[PDB]
Amino acid sequence: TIPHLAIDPFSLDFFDDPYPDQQTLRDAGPVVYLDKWNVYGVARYAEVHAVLNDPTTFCSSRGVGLSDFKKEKPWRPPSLILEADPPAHTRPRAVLSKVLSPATMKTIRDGFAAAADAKVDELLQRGCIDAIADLAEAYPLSVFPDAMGLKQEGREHLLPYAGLVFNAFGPPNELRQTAIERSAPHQAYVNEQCQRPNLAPGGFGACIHAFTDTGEITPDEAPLLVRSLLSAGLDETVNGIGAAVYCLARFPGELQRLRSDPTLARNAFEEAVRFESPVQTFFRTTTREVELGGAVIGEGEKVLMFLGSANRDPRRWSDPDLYDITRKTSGHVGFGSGVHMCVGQLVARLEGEVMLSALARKVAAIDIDGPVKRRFNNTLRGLESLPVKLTPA
Ligand code: HEM
Ligand SMILES: [Cl-]
Repeated sequence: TIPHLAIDPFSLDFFDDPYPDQQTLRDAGPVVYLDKWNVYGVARYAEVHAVLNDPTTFCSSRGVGLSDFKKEKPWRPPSLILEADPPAHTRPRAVLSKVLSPATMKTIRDGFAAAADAKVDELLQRGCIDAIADLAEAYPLSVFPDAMGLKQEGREHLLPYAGLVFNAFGPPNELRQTAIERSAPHQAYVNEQCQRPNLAPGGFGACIHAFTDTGEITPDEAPLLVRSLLSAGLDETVNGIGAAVYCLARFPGELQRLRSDPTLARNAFEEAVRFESPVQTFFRTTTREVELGGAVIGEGEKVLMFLGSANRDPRRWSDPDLYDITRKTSGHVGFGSGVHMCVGQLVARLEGEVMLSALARKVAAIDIDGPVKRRFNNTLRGLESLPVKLTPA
């Protein structure tokens, strides 16, 4: 009663144009089996949302990648937050919630906004820039590592470690194996910077250690929690910002709208997160036999949630493939949903908004002026290079 499909959602051919295959996955049925990897898939909005919000049956403590931690050893010690279920998840989640709090956003908003304005003006002096290297990547690298309190030495390891994390959620294909193999220098840099003497006071990493006084986390838990913030955050925001510029380049009406009302910058970024879904997929593992979309799934089965597909499901979204900066994005699952919803979402929206605000106020046109290249990752969708010509306002 369950349709078996041969689509490999982690194949380069898939990454290059996933949307036809995502309609095939949605329309085949509410639950599919992927014979290439022996996992269940859900690609419609309603089932993805249901799985995300049913953590006791669809757990994360057995890994949110293909690998099942009950069967194989994780390639690194499990995240205390992403790879945990309630109640073990609860206290590290509260710490990160507070470290990346609304109140915290007040402390960094002016520095983050200033860097974004400065960068767009710098790029407007240039003309043809790569919207990935020069902007999507350059801007987050100029604000987040400082906000973490990271030292200068070794930052060259930061993007490699992020790309490795998200490749590692994937199946054991060449992308994953290449990433994991000879990754020890990236792991060694990160693990060393998770130690308290290495984190500048007042930054995110030092504030995590300062919570060890409260009884919420123990001193030995703090370095792994800091690791979360050296794992998440950078790559997804990079891809999301690069996607926004791309959409603003491909939908010029929406740039003109945003120019006429820069207070749309925040929803413009949220809509870019829905439209691109920089985090395409996460896994759950079933804790029991469960009925989902009429199919009975056994215990200990991997379930692949297509977040990006769920964000373009026409059963939920009008004109899902159109970028609409006045769309009401509420309910999109590009940040997840339920107990695990992105705890770093205020930092991403902040970086995204202030960059889109900078563009809204200083830029009149964004014209693609060179070969566009995709960046391939088992979990993340984003561009490798986007040559554009910025016309000053
Ligand atoms: C556009 C940017 C981002 C996207 C698309 C994104 C995506 C996601 C998603 C889909 C989840 C839920 C994972 C799951 O349910 O298994 C998640 C959780 C998480 N995110 Fe983000 N994220 C972004 C930015 C950030 C930032 C800026 C940070 C840190 C400052 C961050 C840190 C985390 C952490 C630590 C978790 C684990 C939360 C938990 O398990 O409760 N992310 N992210
Ligand atoms: Cl590590």
